Amino acid sequence: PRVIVVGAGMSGISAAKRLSEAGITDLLILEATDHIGGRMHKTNFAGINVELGANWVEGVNGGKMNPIWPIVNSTLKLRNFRSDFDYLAQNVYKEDGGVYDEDYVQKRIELADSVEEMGEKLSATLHASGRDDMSILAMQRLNEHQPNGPATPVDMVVDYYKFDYEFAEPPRVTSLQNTVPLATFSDFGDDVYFVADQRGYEAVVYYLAGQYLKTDDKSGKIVDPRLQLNKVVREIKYSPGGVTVKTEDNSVYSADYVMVSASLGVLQSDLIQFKPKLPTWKVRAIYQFDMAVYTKIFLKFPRKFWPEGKGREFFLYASSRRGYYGVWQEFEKQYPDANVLLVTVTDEESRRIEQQSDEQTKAEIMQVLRKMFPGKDVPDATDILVPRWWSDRFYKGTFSNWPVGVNRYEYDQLRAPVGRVYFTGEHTSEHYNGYVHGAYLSGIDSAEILINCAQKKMCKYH
Amino acid sequence: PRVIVVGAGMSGISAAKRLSEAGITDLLILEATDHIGGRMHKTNFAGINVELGANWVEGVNGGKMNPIWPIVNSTLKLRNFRSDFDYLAQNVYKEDGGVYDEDYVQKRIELADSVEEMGEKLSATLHASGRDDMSILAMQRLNEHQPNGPATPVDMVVDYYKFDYEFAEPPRVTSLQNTVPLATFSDFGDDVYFVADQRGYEAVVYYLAGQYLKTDDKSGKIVDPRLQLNKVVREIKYSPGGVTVKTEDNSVYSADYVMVSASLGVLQSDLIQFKPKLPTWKVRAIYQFDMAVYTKIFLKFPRKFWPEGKGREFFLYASSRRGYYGVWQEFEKQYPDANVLLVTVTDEESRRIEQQSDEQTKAEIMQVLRKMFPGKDVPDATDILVPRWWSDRFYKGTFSNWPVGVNRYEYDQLRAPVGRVYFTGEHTSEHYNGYVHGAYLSGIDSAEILINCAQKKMC
Ligand SMILES: [C][N][C][C][C][N][C][C][C][N][C][C][C]([O])N1=C2C(=O)[N]C(=O)N=C2N([C][C]([O])[C]([O])[C]([O])[C]OP([O])(=O)OP([O])(=O)O[C][C]2O[C](N3[C]=NC4=C3N=[C]N=C4[N])[C]([O])[C]2[O])C2=[C]C([C])=C([C])[C]=C21
Ligand SMILES: [C][N][C][C][C][N][C][C][C][N][C][C][C]([O])N1=C2C(=O)[N]C(=O)N=C2N([C][C]([O])[C]([O])[C]([O])[C]OP([O])(=O)OP([O])(=O)O[C][C]2O[C](N3[C]=NC4=C3N=[C]N=C4[N])[C]([O])[C]2[O])C2=[C]C([C])=C([C])[C]=C21
Ligand SMILES: *[C@@H]1O[C@H](CO)[C@@H](O[C@@H]2O[C@H](CO)[C@@H](O)[C@H](O)[C@H]2NC(C)=O)[C@H](O)[C@H]1NC(C)=O
Ligand SMILES: *[C@@H]1O[C@H](CO)[C@@H](O)[C@H](O)[C@H]1NC(C)=O
Repeated sequence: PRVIVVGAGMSGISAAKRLSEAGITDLLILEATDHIGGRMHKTNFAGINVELGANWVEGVNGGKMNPIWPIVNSTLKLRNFRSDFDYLAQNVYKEDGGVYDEDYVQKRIELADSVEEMGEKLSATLHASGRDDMSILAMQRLNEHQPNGPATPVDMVVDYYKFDYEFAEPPRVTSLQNTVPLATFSDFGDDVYFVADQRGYEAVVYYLAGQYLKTDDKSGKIVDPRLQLNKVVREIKYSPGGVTVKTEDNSVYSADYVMVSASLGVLQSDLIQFKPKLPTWKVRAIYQFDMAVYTKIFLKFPRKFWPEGKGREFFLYASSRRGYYGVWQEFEKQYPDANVLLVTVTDEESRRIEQQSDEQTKAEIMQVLRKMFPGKDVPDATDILVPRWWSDRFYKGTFSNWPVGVNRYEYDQLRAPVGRVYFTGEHTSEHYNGYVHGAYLSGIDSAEILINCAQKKMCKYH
Repeated sequence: PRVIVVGAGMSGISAAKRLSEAGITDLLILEATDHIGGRMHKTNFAGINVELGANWVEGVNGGKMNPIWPIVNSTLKLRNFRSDFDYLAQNVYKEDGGVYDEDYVQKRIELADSVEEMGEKLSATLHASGRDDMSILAMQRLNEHQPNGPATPVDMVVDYYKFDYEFAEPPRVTSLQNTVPLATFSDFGDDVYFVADQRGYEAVVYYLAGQYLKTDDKSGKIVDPRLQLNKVVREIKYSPGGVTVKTEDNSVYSADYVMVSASLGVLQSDLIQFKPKLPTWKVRAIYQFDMAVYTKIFLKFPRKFWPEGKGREFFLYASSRRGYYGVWQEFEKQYPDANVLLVTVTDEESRRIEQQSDEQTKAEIMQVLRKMFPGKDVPDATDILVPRWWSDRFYKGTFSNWPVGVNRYEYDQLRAPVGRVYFTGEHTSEHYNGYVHGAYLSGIDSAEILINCAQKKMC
């Protein structure tokens, strides 16, 4: 059976790997860009390679082994460091200078955590259909008895750090039932390890690919003709007997099946035209789910002016404006020679910032930095890097987020195949949507569904 | 039966009135503040009275008569004016100076309206249980095929003026099924009339109260002992046999029933302790619904520097920061020669702003207006009024908003009685939550439910 796999990110490479494993080796993997890895992708910044996309193996040291972890920590030995959030309370900056009192912040953090813990008990009881779901925010109100959620500068940046920094949209839009507690952590463990290796976290994808695609003996570059880069799929026609796929350079390919691994943002954008058009139930499922954006703004400075030391890796800025340049990280461990800082924004701020110059963004950030460090002589960043994933037509965002309003059945419709067209990718991961491991496992699952129909002539889905 | 009514806003007054008409006259209305009217409340600013709360009669000229209308326009003849939004396309300002090309903006507005129209069609086809509901934003993504809703400054301010300015929260949190289309406009008509009368929109409430409460023959002041101001209920105990209500000043009253008209934000706050605690289902329905905040920032200037004339009443500021001081209104008709502007903000901006000084807010607003009218010498406002409804313990917000996730059944639970504890108010309105006519009809509906149960034992 010939299978065309659209996209060579983690899930498309993972899906193809599993099909190969089932002996389905007549494969054609069409990747839009000139490389594989998708959302796991590094870039040079300031003399070092930093990750524009995924940066952590999240969910480590728990009861089950996160399948990505061994690859990273053992097989490839990708350099990495466990992130420690224990010292956050000593690192929350006032809008107008200096940090707040540690004990005061610690109390606010413990309050926020206990609300979430009560949230997990409610969640366990909600009807499985997802019909009684509510936003994380509704749960926060319920639990603290207030007509609003965190609303002071400190509580809002703690809230932003707890939720938005993980999910990339606010609690008020996020599904309680599907995120608190979160399976990644319940299953795999609470820790997260930040990868900081010149080869890039994407080395994981190259590794998996090389397990079934031919590579050059001296360079180890993949040379298998089954992988074709710079091929942007723009049309998929499918019928009872087969499928035909066309790329922008006009190539046309045929197969028994197609496995689509493009992001939910790409599916929301209409880059790929389906013929016939996908069914309405499928179209609605696609638009109802959220594709979030998480912008990692790196900055390079001619000298250090922030704290380094125990518990200094992560720090927050308590702006009176929610989500305004709030979550900071310094790299004394990851990039010691560097002088780099990383401030993370998402959602509304991400869209605003992608739409303006990097210089304008640098200037807003320098204003924030000077306020945080009024006692220092804060030099201007000599370099800044603003990833623009939402604007990139091959991604249209960074990762899915389960919103209040998408029920269990609607989420199944988002993954469901349509004739010979199958879907895979992080947004199709039943319990790990939004993660590299979620992409990895979604690839195997989608492939298996396809294997069933193709090899076991079991084609009915659900 | 003796009934205690908590609060003398529109719904309390209205419910007490319906009870009275049913013969239930042994009433005790306990109001926290020193006056009746609640969310319909005026104040003097720059020598004129402007409305801190509700300002329009929304839904006029349609298939059915909005009950508030005749009272406003025929009974009391409060001075008012139809708002016309037709010229908006000529009044949308760029973040850094001047207005956008009118034809361009007019097309963005039509696109927005067309998307909403399609949402209305979609909405009509959603299962009644609410299982297919989605946010207005999800409908926008679906209808235009994008991974996001309005996202350029101009599209965002139009989006804000179309939804947040009505609902006080963004489309991404709002239930499509329960807001588009909106009953208030579908039933009562598309027009809205801005009330600008010195007696205040609140006159409507005073007139209602006066139909059954006693007032001084000279004064005209309500002097009925059944109305007690400055009574802040802090505790309501109930049993199968009656209820007891305690006030912050230590009074204690007893009755057969209690009708709670305090806002949803009040109920979400714990200012009133129920003993025993309300059931879990009630409490959940309460915290699930949203209590939105809409802040009307009035400003006074030594002279005008903004446009006046046909279509100039309403204008937008398209900041690249969504919802930042974006919706403006000038009062050439309402308050001639006063030199007052009104900029409206809600939700996140309302809470941030209520937490900072008026002076800080004034300064932010002056930077904006200077950006909007670079060609002018813009004087600093001489006076500013920043209402703080969210911060006010007796309101905790301005009006409810229906969030995605809540279905009709959970909404209905919000209105349900608990034993002898009845509830009324805008958040209990079957089809008009969030409005004055909604508080009005809610009072009558809640009262009739109590009447049937108490008097016919048909609960
Ligand atoms: C408990 N405690 C905790 C603390 C907290 N922390 C915080 C931090 C976290 N945050 C969140 C997250 C982030 O960071 N990131 C990440 C990480 O880190 N980790 C993980 O896991 N993850 C993440 N993410 C996500 C990821 O990356 C994803 O999911 C994946 O990767 C996905 O994959 P898939 O599904 O496969 O997809 P992609 O990659 O996209 O692929 C696809 C492909 O396809 C292609 N195309 C398109 N279209 C087309 C094509 N071809 C052809 N034709 C056509 N048409 C493309 O190109 C590709 O390749 C993340 C992400 C991101 C981005 C970021 C920024 C971040 C993150
Ligand atoms: C188509 N075209 C259209 C265009 C659009 N434009 C935009 C405009 C609109 N916006 C939105 C709305 C607003 O404006 N507003 C209004 C108006 O105008 N109108 C209407 O209708 N409405 C409105 N609003 C709402 C109203 O006001 C409400 O709903 C009502 O009033 C409510 O009533 P009720 O329910 O009865 O409530 P209140 O008043 O609150 O009352 C209660 C009472 O109680 C008391 N308390 C409390 N706590 C307590 C007590 N007592 C005793 N004890 C205790 N503990 C209080 O004090 C009271 O009196 C509105 C509103 C507002 C606020 C604003 C600002 C605005 C608005
Ligand atoms: C990540 O990988 C390292 C690499 O081995 C692990 O550290 C080794 O663990 C084995 C297990 O006992 C020891 O015999 C080695 O002495 C350890 N090596 C070093 C350099 O300490 C490590 O535990 C892994 N971390 C996680 C979280 O799995
Ligand atoms: C409002 O009242 C005036 C007073 O008679 C009347 O002329 C006018 O047509 C009324 N407008 C509406 C919308 O009823």
